[PDB]
Amino acid sequence: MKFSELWLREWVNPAIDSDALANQITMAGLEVDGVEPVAGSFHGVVVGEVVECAQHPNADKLRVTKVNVGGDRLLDIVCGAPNCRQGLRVAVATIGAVLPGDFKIKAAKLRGEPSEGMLCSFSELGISDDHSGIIELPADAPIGTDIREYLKLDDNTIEISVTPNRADCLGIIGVARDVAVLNQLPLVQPEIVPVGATIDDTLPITVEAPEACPRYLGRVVKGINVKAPTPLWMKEKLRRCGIRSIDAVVDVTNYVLLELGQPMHAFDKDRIEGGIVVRMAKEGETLVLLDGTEAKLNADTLVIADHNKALAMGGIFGGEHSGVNDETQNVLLECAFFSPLSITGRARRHGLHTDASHRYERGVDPALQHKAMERATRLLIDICGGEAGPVIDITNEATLPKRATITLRRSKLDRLIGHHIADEQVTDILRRLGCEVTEGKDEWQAVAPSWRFDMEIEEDLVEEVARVYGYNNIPDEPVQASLIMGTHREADLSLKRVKTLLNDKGYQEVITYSFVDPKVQQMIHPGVEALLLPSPISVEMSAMRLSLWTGLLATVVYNQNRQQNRVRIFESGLRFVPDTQAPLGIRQDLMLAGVICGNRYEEHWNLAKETVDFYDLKGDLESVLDLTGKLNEVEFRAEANPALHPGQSAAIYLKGERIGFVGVVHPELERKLDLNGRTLVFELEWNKLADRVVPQAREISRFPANRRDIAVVVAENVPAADILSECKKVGVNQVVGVNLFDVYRGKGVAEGYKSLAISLILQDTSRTLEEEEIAATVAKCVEALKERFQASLRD
Amino acid sequence: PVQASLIMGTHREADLSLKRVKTLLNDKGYQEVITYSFVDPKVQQMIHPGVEALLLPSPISVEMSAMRLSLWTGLLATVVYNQNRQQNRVRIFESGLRFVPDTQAPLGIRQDLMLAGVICGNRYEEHWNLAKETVDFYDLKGDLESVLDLTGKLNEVEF
Amino acid sequence: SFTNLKGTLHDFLRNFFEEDLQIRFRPSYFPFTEPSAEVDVMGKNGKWLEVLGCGMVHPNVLRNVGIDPEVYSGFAFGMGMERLTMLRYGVTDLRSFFENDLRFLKQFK
Amino acid sequence: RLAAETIDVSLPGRRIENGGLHPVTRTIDRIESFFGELGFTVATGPEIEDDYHNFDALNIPGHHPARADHDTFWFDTTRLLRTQTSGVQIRTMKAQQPPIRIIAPGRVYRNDYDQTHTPMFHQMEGLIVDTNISFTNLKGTLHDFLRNFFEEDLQIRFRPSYFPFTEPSAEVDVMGKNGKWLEVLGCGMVHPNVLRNVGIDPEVYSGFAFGMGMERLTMLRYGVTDLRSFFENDLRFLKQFK
Amino acid sequence: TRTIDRIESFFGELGFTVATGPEIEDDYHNFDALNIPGHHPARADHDTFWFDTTR
Ligand SMILES: Nc1ncnc2c1ncn2[C@@H]1O[C@H](COP(=O)(O)O)[C@@H](O)[C@H]1O
Ligand SMILES: N[C@@H](Cc1ccccc1)C(=O)O
Ligand SMILES: N[C@@H](Cc1ccccc1)C(=O)O
Repeated sequence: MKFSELWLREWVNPAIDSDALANQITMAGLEVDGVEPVAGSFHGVVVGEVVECAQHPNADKLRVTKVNVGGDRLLDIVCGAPNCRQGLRVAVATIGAVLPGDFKIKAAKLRGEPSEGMLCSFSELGISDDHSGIIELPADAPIGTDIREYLKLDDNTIEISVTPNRADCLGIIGVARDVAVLNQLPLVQPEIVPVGATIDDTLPITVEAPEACPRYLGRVVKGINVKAPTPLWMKEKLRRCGIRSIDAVVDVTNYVLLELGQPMHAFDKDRIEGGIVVRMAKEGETLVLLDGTEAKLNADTLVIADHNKALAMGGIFGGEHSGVNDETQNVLLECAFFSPLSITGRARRHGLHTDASHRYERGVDPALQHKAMERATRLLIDICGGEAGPVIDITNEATLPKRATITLRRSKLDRLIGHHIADEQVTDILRRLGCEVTEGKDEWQAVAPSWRFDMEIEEDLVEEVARVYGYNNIPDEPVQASLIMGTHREADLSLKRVKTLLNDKGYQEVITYSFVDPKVQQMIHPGVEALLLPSPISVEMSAMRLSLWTGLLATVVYNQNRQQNRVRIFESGLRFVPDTQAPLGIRQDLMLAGVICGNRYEEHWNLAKETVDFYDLKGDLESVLDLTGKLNEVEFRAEANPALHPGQSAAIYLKGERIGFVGVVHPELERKLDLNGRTLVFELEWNKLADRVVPQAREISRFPANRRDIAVVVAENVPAADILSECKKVGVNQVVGVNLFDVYRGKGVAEGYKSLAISLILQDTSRTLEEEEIAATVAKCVEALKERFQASLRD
Repeated sequence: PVQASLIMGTHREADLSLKRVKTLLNDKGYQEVITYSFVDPKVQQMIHPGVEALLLPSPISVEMSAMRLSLWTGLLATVVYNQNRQQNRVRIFESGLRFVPDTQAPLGIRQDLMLAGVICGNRYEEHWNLAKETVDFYDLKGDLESVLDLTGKLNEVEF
Repeated sequence: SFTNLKGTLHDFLRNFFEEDLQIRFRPSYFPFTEPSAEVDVMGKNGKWLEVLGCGMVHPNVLRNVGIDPEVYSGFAFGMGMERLTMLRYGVTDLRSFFENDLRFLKQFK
Repeated sequence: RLAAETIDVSLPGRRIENGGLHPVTRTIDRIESFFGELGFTVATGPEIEDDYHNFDALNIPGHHPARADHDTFWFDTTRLLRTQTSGVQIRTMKAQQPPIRIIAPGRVYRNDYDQTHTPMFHQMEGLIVDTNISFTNLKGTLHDFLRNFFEEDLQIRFRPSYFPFTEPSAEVDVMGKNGKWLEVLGCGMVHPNVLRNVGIDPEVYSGFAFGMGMERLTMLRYGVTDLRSFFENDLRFLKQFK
Repeated sequence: TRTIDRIESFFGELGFTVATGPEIEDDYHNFDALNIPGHHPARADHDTFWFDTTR
């Protein structure tokens, strides 16, 4: 939580910087993440009494007034924040002081009325949010000293985050004690004197389920003035720990809270029936809470109840009934301990997170109740009226949390830290933390204090020795280990390598949310059932992706809007595709994805300003996939994939099996909110192409080779990949090179047909090839070409 | 195996990888060669007329008797090697050190690491869509810009 | 040991930034480690940012998975990549790593 | 339009052919990775060397058959052309006191040109020195390296050998159908002479060092018949190592 | 990504190998076995996306 330096220094005061303290607590493992003065800065503001508050008026809502400090000659000031009463001891800025929002106290009449010199209010002094206005001190102030000195204003609230373990740092005491332990110092505790009852024997209080509330303290305190005005010092410790001073009773329970870690709560005896029963709630039993609304309570939820209705959730919250109201006369003080595993779930189940829930869920000291009861009794009758009553202590020997004996080996310690902390300095650090320790040759016996909920095993005990000795001064040594290599495989291909190649073909790497607009990715994949995220940061980010195609087209439009489309992005990461045959319900496959669109190159003097088409992507991935992997085996069969143009779109193969898709997105989907101009897109199943051919040197041949062009006529319904891939098979030993160098159609080629000029290069390792031998082996191809397909003349 | 400390080595992000530049070079369709560091002076002298070199007494051969002043003599010997064979269009690069006689160097030579390349023949070789144009200076210029520290700087480059 | 952890980490921070402090070898809590700690850099734009957690492995965990706490120890860390990054190159709003503006990205060429 | 504007998706896309590295570069890379993860820092030396660093500091010294045995190219009494990347072994050790740990790829030069010899070629020195390092580690680390290198296809041996700057020395010879046995790397423990003249106390530190022929590693692995093909740079040849 | 590679680089040198996990994971692995388990601030505190009662 938040605490006030000077209240801690009250409990323990090191001789060290304000700044040094903060640094020192943060190395204790609870990170200070805020430090604020409590007020703005100023001088020349002083306590003084108004001895006479003349009328006025002659200006209506204003009182002219003789005020008095110490350095005499009575000071004449004007005021009109309308609670400007006769004898008030008050905070006043004198003729020359300077207030925050740096403005200058001068001397001028106000309405012809006396001149100078403003009486102050909390707001005008940097401690924010107004009461009525005009600060009203508790009488008997130093009738002339600085309000900075009187109101202990050279003080910081200091805000910390406290890790769920070590729940002993949520009152001021625990924190004080931890800081004390650091500076070797002792912890100065306020004198908390038991009150001694003075009224009735009172109140039937049965615990129905003790294991969830071992210890319950109750104390009836009869006839107390509810609208008593919480005295400034308590308004000011409470406010400097981030608590709006609400009330009177409610404030004291808050004060004890912040002071001791203990969560008190008060009731209205005259609304509680036949005693209190501290019990588990019947399943669905409703309870209207301190804020309008009821709650359906599941049968594992402890409630502070009465003899025929429920009053308040167990160490969580209240009742739009059973609390302190306008005619409350008498109260019962709850100060209990609760088993944290009987608090854990519940508050958030209903969406509550109160001070009490919070301390109670990670563990309030089960040796604290009595002491907190006595501070909260003395503090109520001092501030409000009323008198005492017997502390009704209904405890439970057994289910009362049981501290455990830890044994801690000099070895284990040395073997886990790797640095020797002298025997003599570990015993102390342990005892000073709170333990009862018996040193015992190579080991220690430690008994865990009652207030520490995170000391259970040996290792928990070494956190502590390290913690306090100082991480700062545990030395760095590098780990000593064997140098074994681990198993490499030349045949596998790094994605790093592909990312580079990809981005040397001009491609920005991108990272996309793995969950996306479900609405949006239906237009991409038509109602293909997507794994459903019930309760996400957003409706538009609630589907686990099945492509990156969604993440990517989302990412073009993003920049498209920033005026500038010409985007070439790729991404790696997984798709999540529902499968009842997966481990769990989703196929989690690594993927490669990208999209290109707009001008092949940007504005250039000597490069054509053509936009980008299919073969620009095909070449880009023909680069990757391949001559990096293996190639010559892969193939681009044409295929419909709902969300890309059928005529201009292909499935990528690789000996037999789909490894991916590439296409220009389908039209209406481009128009589907998605933006300007034709866009190309591809995805590859990574793991299938994460592996390349390790080479083996193959002879060379010092004979010259021979080129032989062929003009292959063929129906428009025949791939051109296939014709080629068909020549280097009828290939053998050997036509070494096949190459498509032209595609011609129209005049002098049968309509609906098309010619592919093809050039086969023939080479041999044994002999320099014979004029006839050549024509022969082309003829073998040309003939196999009209095996399949047809053949083969002109263009 | 050896028992040792696992200490880190002292990396610096601001330094560029040769291995990275070769990838950029391969991605642009240059093939790596390694040529012999001692070239023929009768030819080096042709490419570097006058500026002359750390000759080598009792060499392996007279063709291989001069330490290279640059990567070009070995580079152009490779493109003729292949062009004789009878594969025209060659585009290669090599990293290695050259050896210029400098009196104020350790021993008499200044071994500097260079990066060097030739391209020639057509731009995009023999293709059904692409323009069968022969390579030109702006191709190399561009290749060099991408090598050029568009992998570091770039931008204080001047030609 | 721990010294191992503190050591390994220094080294890695001494390398990941090229000596731009401040740092914090500071204590923490993770139910899978004990003792555990956190680093937290500052490099201005204001307050300290957590950038990794770490600990010697909690003996529960080890046994939980078939490793004897009485014979092996270990350490583990969990680094936050983007806040590492954010710090390193001086990005402000970290949220702008997944908005993916081309202008933002380009300077990271 | 969606029919009428179909295209043949098997036509070859546009791109320039990819460009692999040269096979020895490819070998160098693999090895540097192998050793990268054992924490061996990469270190260079000039390729023009002197009578101190090639030879005399490595405990040759002068009247040793070695000088002649490495068919040395000299420029005069003093300047020579590296014979081994064993120079950096001396050069490194003189700049830093141990707990060293380094490779050292470079191109050394000899005087032979044959099916398995060239007037140039490349080597990888490794050095490691610290109060700790032994023969078993030399064997341990090299076995382990060969395993990854070949992946275990090839028939190796690990014999005694002789190097004036180690002792014990060792060679590994690998057989690859020919041939047959090829000298692949050579190694040992750093001769105490060589530790002394370089400023490290032999009584405190020990070290192992090694030097493997890259083109030989490269031949065997991808079975290149002829080591001399590595520098003729036929594009046909190079391109099969893309 | 630069930062990951960079880290892998630093860490590869010390020996560390690179493993991975599935991203959609279960109770057992994200928490339970990691010593959490079910009733421990962690769960809700970690600000967690659940698919159902263990996925
Ligand atoms: N061309 C070469 N390639 C690799 N190593 C060579 C070459 N020429 C000589 N050597 C060296 O020859 C030494 C012993 O091998 P050998 O020629 O089989 O007696 C090793 O140091 C090799 O590095
Ligand atoms: N998820 C942990 C990462 C961690 C791993 C190992 C030890 C400590 C922390 C975190 O939030 O920081
Ligand atoms: N060929 C290397 C062999 C070697 C290097 C380093 C150590 C041991 C042996 C040399 O003669 O230098």
